Amino acid sequence: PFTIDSARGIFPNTLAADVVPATIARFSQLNAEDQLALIWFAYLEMGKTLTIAAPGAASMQLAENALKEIQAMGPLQQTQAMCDLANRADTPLCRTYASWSPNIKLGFWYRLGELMEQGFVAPIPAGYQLSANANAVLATIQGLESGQQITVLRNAVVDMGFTAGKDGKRIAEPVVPPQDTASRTKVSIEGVTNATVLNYMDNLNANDFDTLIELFTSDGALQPPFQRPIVGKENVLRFFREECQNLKLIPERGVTEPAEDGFTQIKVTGKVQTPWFGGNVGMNIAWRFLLNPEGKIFFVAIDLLASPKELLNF
Ligand SMILES: CC1=C(/C=C/C(C)=C/C=C/C(C)=C/C=C/C=C(C)/C=C/C=C(C)/C=C/C2=C(C)C(=O)CCC2(C)C)C(C)(C)CCC1=O
Ligand SMILES: [Cl-]
Repeated sequence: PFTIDSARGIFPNTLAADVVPATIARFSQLNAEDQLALIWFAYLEMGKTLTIAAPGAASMQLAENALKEIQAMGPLQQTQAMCDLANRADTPLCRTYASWSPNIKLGFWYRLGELMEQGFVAPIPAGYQLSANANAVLATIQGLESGQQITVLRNAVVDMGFTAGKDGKRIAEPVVPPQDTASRTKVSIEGVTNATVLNYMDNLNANDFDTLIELFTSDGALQPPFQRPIVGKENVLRFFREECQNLKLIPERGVTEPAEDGFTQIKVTGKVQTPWFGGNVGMNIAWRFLLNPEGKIFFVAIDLLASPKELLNF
């Protein structure tokens, strides 16, 4: 209950899917062309059983100029531009890309994948063979659960580009209006009646970020899977608005324990759906909350779990 960074250690039995950042680190070592080929390969194979939702209209508008610029290039330049993004080279295109929210980056690559499939953007060279390190990276990816697979792909996408500066422009999709109160569903969690946890889940499912933020302490933090804590209400609200629209949280069961100094620690396990895949991918998730004596959230971590065997009382 003292520091955010120490609270990271609550529920240390929870086995997170650290194969995800492991695999991203291996991927990040590869030659840029192999990075692009490997994701092409993974995207094509995954597409046989899983369809990516179309990017939103607003997103596509925001990425349109950059997409047009690539589409107007000769094939060798197209391939160079894509390599620049993978290498995190400092170029205008890479700086534009870095300014984008994850969804806009994903929609940019969704479009390029379609154009590559159609032959209008320089495809991976015909009969391309991956490097020794890259073939093994792809094999690991293809052995993972779908929820882990899509997280590897998102993390690879988000990592591309070049950030120069701390307070650079941030572009994101417009904020959706919260769901009308009448049509809202309420979660049920075995074992857990805690109103802060239930209101967390229900407000996020309603895209009601202004209500959700009011659950947190001023200094409180939210730790997304495999990322550092996001600290304080302004930064956490920013993250909700830019990155947390249209999720579906399906918490199943939890456990509630005392912590030092009148705090309460609560662990919930369940599933989450991203609007990119809807009901076709259910990620196995734990939430770990540390609530102060008044019930506000000092810390919440969201973990992608190593296997369904990590869900409580499988
Ligand atoms: C790149 C590339 C390509 C294309 C690639 C493409 C098109 C790839 C597309 C990949 C896509 C669309 C991946 C989407 C992933 C979404 C995830 C993991 C969301 C998780 C959300 C979670 C867990 C949120 C949970 C949450 C909960 C519960 C909270 O309680 C609090 C909020 C929080 C957010 C933490 C080509 C094919 C063109 C080849 C070349 C190439 O490189
Ligand atoms: Cl998402």
